[PDB]
Amino acid sequence: RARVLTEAPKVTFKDVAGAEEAKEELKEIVEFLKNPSRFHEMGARIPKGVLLVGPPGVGKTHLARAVAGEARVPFITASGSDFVEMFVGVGAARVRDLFETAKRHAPCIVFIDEIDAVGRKRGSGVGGGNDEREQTLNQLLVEMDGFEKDTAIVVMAATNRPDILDPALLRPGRFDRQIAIDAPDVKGREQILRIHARGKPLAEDVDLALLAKRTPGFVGADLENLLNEAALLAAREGRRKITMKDLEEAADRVMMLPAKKSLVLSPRDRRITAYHEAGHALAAHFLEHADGVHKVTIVPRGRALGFMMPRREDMLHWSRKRLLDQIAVALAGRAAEEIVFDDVTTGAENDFRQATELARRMITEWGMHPEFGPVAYAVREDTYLGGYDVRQYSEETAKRIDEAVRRLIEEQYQRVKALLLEKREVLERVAETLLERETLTAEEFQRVVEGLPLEAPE
Amino acid sequence: TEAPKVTFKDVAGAEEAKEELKEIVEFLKNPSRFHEMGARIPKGVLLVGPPGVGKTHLARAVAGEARVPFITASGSDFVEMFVGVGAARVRDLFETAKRHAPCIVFIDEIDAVGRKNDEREQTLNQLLVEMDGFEKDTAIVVMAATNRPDILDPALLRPGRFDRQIAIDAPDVKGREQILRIHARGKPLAEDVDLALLAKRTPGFVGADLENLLNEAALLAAREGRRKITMKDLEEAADRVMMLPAKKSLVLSPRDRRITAYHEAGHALAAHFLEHADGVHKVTIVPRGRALGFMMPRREDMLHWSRKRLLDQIAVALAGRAAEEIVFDDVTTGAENDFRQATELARRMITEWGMHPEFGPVAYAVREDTYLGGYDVRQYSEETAKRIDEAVRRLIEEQYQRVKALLLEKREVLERVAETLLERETLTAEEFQRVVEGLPLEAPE
Amino acid sequence: RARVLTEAPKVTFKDVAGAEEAKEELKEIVEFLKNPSRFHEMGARIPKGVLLVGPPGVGKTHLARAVAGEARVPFITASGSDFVEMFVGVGAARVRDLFETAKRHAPCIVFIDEIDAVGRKRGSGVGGGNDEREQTLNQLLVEMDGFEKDTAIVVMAATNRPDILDPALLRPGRFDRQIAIDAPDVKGREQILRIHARGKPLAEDVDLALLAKRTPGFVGADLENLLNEAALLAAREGRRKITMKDLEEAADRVMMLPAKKSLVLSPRDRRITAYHEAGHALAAHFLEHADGVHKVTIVPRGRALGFMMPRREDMLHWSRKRLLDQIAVALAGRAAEEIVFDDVTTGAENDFRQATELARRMITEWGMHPEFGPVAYAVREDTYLGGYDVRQYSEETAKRIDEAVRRLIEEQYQRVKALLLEKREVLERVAETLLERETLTAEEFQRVVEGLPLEAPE
Amino acid sequence: RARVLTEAPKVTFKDVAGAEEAKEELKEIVEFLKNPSRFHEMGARIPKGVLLVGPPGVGKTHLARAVAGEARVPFITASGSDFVEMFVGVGAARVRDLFETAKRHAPCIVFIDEIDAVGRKNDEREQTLNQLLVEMDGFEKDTAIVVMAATNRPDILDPALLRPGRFDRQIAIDAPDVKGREQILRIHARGKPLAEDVDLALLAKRTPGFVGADLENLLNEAALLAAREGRRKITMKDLEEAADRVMMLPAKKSLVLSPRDRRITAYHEAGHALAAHFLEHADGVHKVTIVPRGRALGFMMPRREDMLHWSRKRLLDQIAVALAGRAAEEIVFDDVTTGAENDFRQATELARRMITEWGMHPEFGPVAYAVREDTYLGGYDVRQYSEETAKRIDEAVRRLIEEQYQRVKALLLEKREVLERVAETLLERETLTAEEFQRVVEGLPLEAPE
Ligand SMILES: Nc1ncnc2c1ncn2[C@@H]1O[C@H](COP(=O)(O)OP(=O)(O)O)[C@@H](O)[C@H]1O
Ligand SMILES: Nc1ncnc2c1ncn2[C@@H]1O[C@H](COP(=O)(O)OP(=O)(O)O)[C@@H](O)[C@H]1O
Ligand SMILES: Nc1ncnc2c1ncn2[C@@H]1O[C@H](COP(=O)(O)OP(=O)(O)O)[C@@H](O)[C@H]1O
Ligand SMILES: Nc1ncnc2c1ncn2[C@@H]1O[C@H](COP(=O)(O)OP(=O)(O)O)[C@@H](O)[C@H]1O
Repeated sequence: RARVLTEAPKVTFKDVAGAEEAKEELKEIVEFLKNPSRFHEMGARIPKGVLLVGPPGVGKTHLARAVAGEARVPFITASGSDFVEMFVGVGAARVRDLFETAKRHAPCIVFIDEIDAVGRKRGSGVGGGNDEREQTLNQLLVEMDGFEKDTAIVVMAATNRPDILDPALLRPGRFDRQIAIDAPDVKGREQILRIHARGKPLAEDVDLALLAKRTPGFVGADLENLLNEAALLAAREGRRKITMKDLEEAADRVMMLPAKKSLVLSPRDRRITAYHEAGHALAAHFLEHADGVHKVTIVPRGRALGFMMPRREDMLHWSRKRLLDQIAVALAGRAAEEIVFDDVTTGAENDFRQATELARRMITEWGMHPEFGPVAYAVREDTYLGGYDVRQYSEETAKRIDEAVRRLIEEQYQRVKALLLEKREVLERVAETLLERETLTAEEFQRVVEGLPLEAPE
Repeated sequence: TEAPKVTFKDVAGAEEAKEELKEIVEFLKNPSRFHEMGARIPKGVLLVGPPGVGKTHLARAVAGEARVPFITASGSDFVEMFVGVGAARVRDLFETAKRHAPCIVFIDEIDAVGRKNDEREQTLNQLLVEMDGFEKDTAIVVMAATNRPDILDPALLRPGRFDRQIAIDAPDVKGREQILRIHARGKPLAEDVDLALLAKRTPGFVGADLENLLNEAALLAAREGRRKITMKDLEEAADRVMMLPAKKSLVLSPRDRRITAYHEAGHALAAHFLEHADGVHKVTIVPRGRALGFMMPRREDMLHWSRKRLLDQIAVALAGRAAEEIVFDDVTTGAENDFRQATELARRMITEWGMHPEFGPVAYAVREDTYLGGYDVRQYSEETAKRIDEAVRRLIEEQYQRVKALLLEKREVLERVAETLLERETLTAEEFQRVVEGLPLEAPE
Repeated sequence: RARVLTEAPKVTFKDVAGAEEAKEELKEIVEFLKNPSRFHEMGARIPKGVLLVGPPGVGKTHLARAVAGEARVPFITASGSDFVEMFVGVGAARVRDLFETAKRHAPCIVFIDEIDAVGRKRGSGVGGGNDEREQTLNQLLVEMDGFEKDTAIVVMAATNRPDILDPALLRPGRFDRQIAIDAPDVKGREQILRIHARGKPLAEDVDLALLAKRTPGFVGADLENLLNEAALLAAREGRRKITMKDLEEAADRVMMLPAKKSLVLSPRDRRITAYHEAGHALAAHFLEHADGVHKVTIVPRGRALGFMMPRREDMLHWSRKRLLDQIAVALAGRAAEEIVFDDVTTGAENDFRQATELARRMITEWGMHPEFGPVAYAVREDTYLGGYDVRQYSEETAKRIDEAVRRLIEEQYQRVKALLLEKREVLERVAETLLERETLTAEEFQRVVEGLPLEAPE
Repeated sequence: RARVLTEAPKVTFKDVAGAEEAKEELKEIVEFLKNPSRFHEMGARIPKGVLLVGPPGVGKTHLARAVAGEARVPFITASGSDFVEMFVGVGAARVRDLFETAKRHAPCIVFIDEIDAVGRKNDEREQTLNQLLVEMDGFEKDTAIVVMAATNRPDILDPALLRPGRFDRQIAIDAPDVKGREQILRIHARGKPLAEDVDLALLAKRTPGFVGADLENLLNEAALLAAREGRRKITMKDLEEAADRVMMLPAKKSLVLSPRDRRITAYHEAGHALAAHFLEHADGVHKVTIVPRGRALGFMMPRREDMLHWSRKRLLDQIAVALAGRAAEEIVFDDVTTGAENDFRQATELARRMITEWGMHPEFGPVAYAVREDTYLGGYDVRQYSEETAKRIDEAVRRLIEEQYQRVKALLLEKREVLERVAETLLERETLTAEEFQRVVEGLPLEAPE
């Protein structure tokens, strides 16, 4: 059993705001539900599964539903959690019979939420994390490969950390689709703030616009529970209409609730994350011999891994030189704040990991000619049921690797300190602009860097 | 049932497999010349290669040089139906084939058939027992073809069942010519290229993904109003059916390729020298194909070699880096295997074989073997493991400096082999032999 | 489900060539299928299972079938591989229902091939090699112990490495039979070359004899695909009859196909193996104080373990002295080539392992009074479901054990160098003879050693 | 409902050779089988379910039968093999009916052979097992009934079948022996004549490991070796050949030892005997054997279920009582040693224990570097110290054991003349019995005994 939406769902792409970089890219999954009789017999093939990735409450389930109602298709939902909570066995059963439930509705959309809770295996938690994930997952993995021609289905997956998933789900036949959603956009914020002000009236003066800029960082489900709260301000005393001075307080109420010990995205938390994101920007960008790419924004959650992972599962000769600057742009994030900032450091880590991983690879798995040779002290596997890293050198050669990666990262970090330092004027320039406007497209960047404005025709 | 067109004169390149196939051809031609004349023939040939290489086209193409009922069954349909009925499609289809002796019985999407609750099993067990029902006084060659035999039911590979395959290596320039020139009959061409410089301006391109290019080239001309395709109509036939596969099928840069081409020469040369030297020969560059091949003899590697060779054999591996280290703009690039396979020798050679370092006759490791699995259990004190480790840097460094030398001291044959390779996207044994031996090769065969 | 041979199999002991050291020793298994009504009620018992051991395509399945048709019994076949390929569970099911399939045919022969794929457990591959082997095997192990009196069955097993099997299969009640097959014999080669020349004629002059000697090393399935290929030489052009000049080429075609990068048993590969096999021979054989046994041949695959394993699973007080020469005859193999040969070494290992295993035993498990005392640094178990070695000393005592077995084997190897060296004339003598005639019975040996001929009469 | 052996069932305890140990223990069933009226009212209780421990063909069934012959009673029989070969419920029925049968024949003995086929641990063996159980669980106070059984491997016998009230007693029957080989051949002497120099004296010896059954079989065949040649009189050269013919057929599946092999174990098992025997400042026990198969089982029973709270001092003799094993041989034997591992292993686990787990005050002292994983099914000890402390422990154990081993080398050497006497007598008579040993030690011959 699961959550069935029969008769006909509401919620469609008209009830979904912004999400362009997703909507149009999903329109082909939709038309398969509409007419699978013009896909099976033509010659092409359809995903059968699509994982969309993003923060908590970005529009994910929202778009998942939206695809069902648009394609006028039954909506099947089940949060991953429910499949592992049980003993060793019933994990497998619940999946098969969810898919003998979804099979009966041809077509339909199945939608597992936090599939996060079924994908991963390595050798870490030996005891009670092995056989319950070994089994349960390798059922969906087999039921999905059960979708041949004349069975129209779309298994949609939600997840807040995409990288923590077993490399077999993104592999052929199974979940072979990549759309993440950076939804808290400017114009998006408006549209979301508009769409969720249909019920309840407002005798306003701000036009929700001056609320968008006063809630720059903010997700839609964040947004909704902002307004819905704003109204209950009135219904708490019985007031006709709610002002925009009743709306600021509605953002000063949700600013201190996400957790248990109350926390926020303060004028110094943006101001940090900004210098930090300018660092990377201002790093990967050079002239004569430097190496990297470009497109700058604030608030992604996932995406900032791109400078390795979604590329090692896409094979090609990278380069010692390339990687080092890669490792440089890695530490840029830190560097930045080390410099500008209050000479204390914010725990903003992943970067270091990416750098460090990139650099034990440096030494061991690749042959990059340290003091360690072109010898192969490791063996990242990439198998059909298995396929993840383990490896043998020997305690000593381990210190040997350790010391080495300290040396490598330290020294490379110092690099990106200088270059940030040396370019210090531009940091303020970028970060400041960044703070102020959230997003710069890279040619826009190209300008702000060469001390020049570029205003929006707004 | 009637005469099925397309012979071996109408299938480009792929000569290797054509030669191996005359075995089915003569037998398909005169089975009476076999049964009584005490012999036996394959029965079940599978094809190994990507989608759109020569595959079905070739199994069909037997029947065209064989003159025979080329029966067909799409494997996808075998599983889409119902219980028993999917297995029925088989039981009936094979009764059908018996009456048409001699013949060929082709199965496409054999993947959909041969994997390892009920669906795929139904058709599988049926397909099996019917193959297990082919007699001496019975003539019948079953064909099939798939991209990934890695995921094919091993039972479907048993002797008596599918106990033979030929690989068809995908593109090649001389094979891209051939193939475009074969699809030249249809409509006119006045362009400077003669599909010569097209076959090149297209890099990795299977045959199918060329027919598709030419089919579209016409619809690029006639939609503009042209009974005559050009270059700027055929080149565009590429970049249009090149930026849609690119999202799921790989492409390489004029640096990427120019690497692999030096890189793979290093190797070739490496295994080639004179006096006090030990190796082999025949070279390629193929985007997807080179991922499968190193893995087959990464599992099923085995003869009882000699210490000396391992030491060339190790350096034939490291020549891969080497080359690039020499020729290339003093950078190196993620190309791991060569090391890994070179280290497992050494690591083996110390530890497991008796090769008389500082380690000598002892057995510091044993090999866990047989079919399904094969990886080696270790057994030494931590110290002896430092020992082994250092060891393996030594043995390999030494070797790598070796092949750096052998390349350097030939670094002019390198940037020739590489260069002709880079140019002609494959040397063939003797071809190489010639390129090495300071001699040009004109417009061949 | 499996491979059933109903109605009546063909292939019998008349269709099996040579294999004497097996045929007569199997004749008692056969007569049980013939008349189980004269075995259940008499007083004796029958194997219920027999594992025969040898190379790839030696006559194994060939003899397995041969036993069935001879005993006029249904033939059940299933290759081990099929039982592990599946998930955790269905491994067990497939065995039980194979044996509820074979139970229905009383009597009958079940024949698992490469049972190699169901027998072994230690603690090496922690992850995905444990519970699929724990279960699946301990089903056949239980179904076989299900064969009481009034259920006639013979579970025949094929395997190319016998030593890699769980010590429980060769244990009581289960597979309690030992016949390996060194089949590529001289007279055997003939008979096999004869038997497989029934179809297709030959206008010969060599009499297949001068082909036997021109294909000394060669197995029967090797042989068969030699002739079957020879004929298709003709059928490729349409030739009546095939010469023996069409037969040499038929061995020059199969000489370069066993693998992917083409390899052979060259005039120097025999010539190596020969000196190698003469080493062991010329080792274990002495006078005054030396220790060992005798019977010399070329091409066994398995057998050359005898100087320990099939004896530690048969309990008795061996001796420090005895073992050292045992360890000596061990390295004889290397030694040999070290000397005669091109002063390069062929990777022919097992010997070393045998030696090394014998000598960590030396130190640890037994009490042989090194610098390590009569202390017990090890505990080879021999249990009823488990039963395999592991043990505890401590890292240091470990380097301690290591250095020791280096000293021990090195020094013992040196010994066997000298003794070979010192007997150098005899090596050439034996090996040369060996090369030339494949097999010397040990009294024949006794002669060739004391510089005397002994030619063959028939 | 299987074999109902009614009437007076022949063969008493006068017709069962050797095995005196068990006969004595069995009079307990005999007197009760003889006069149960003398028990029920006279407030007592008796075993109920005796199982026999020994190989196939020792004295087993023969003895359970032999109770009925000295007990004078209905010796009912049921073959366990047949309990499982039948059908569903029907196999369990055979039990339910057979036990109703036994009740009417009070007093009696109810024997189960092939009890293995019954008591192991989907449906087959369970059927008969649960039935066999509840029927034993239905034997009352005013009810007299002694169930017999006998198997070779109690190791693989369902522990539920060993519960109190069910099968809560067993006697072992040790297989051959020389004085038991005499006894047995002399018992099978009545049949046909003998004029040979041996009087089954020097046969009982010329045959080494030979169960009783594998002797009757020798003598049965000896006659058919004579009369087939035409002889109403068997000889030595007709009885010796009764051996080597029914000796080279079992040899393919049953073990044998060499005039060196045995002469080892005999010194070897002296080494031990002496070892645990001294005077002043010394701590041990006594009673010796040599039996080919039997000595594999016995070291294992107290390798699992070892437990009293000993004293530090003894362990140290107790360790050297173990090492003396090597010792002896090291001394007497042609300066070679032989794979005879256990002694060390068991000597090391003490030491290893003694350091580490017990409090014995090395350099290691009252700390608990290790704990013992216990209870029934399992028992092996978890370790817990830094690598260093493990070198520590290792060295330690070389030290403690070396020292000891040098000890018992001494004790043996400085007695090395009692050795090659106890060994020698053992080697000769294949078992000393407590006092016998005591006497051999104490410079005194022993003539043609009892
Ligand atoms: N794009 C948006 N426009 C309107 N509502 C939104 C939007 N994004 C999120 N929501 C609100 O959030 C709720 C669910 O949030 P969602 O993003 O689907 O959770 P999650 O990201 O964990 O899957 C919806 O019911 C909807 O009201
Ligand atoms: N060797 C070739 N010469 C000419 N055309 C080819 C060749 N190989 C493939 N093709 C084209 O590709 C089409 C299908 O390719 P094929 O390999 O037979 O199918 P698939 O690989 O998908 O099983 C053929 O119809 C043919 O037009
Ligand atoms: N003794 C031989 N005589 C005749 N044919 C043989 C002989 N040995 C092997 N063969 C051939 O080999 C085939 C099977 O080889 P086999 O040895 O049974 O494989 P494996 O050793 O892996 O079990 C048979 O079909 C038979 O034709
Ligand atoms: N103590 C003995 N004295 C005389 N005969 C014996 C003795 N022990 C065993 N036997 C012979 O062995 C036969 C069966 O041996 P027994 O031990 O009772 O059966 P099992 O051991 O197989 O259960 C008896 O019939 C008897 O002839």
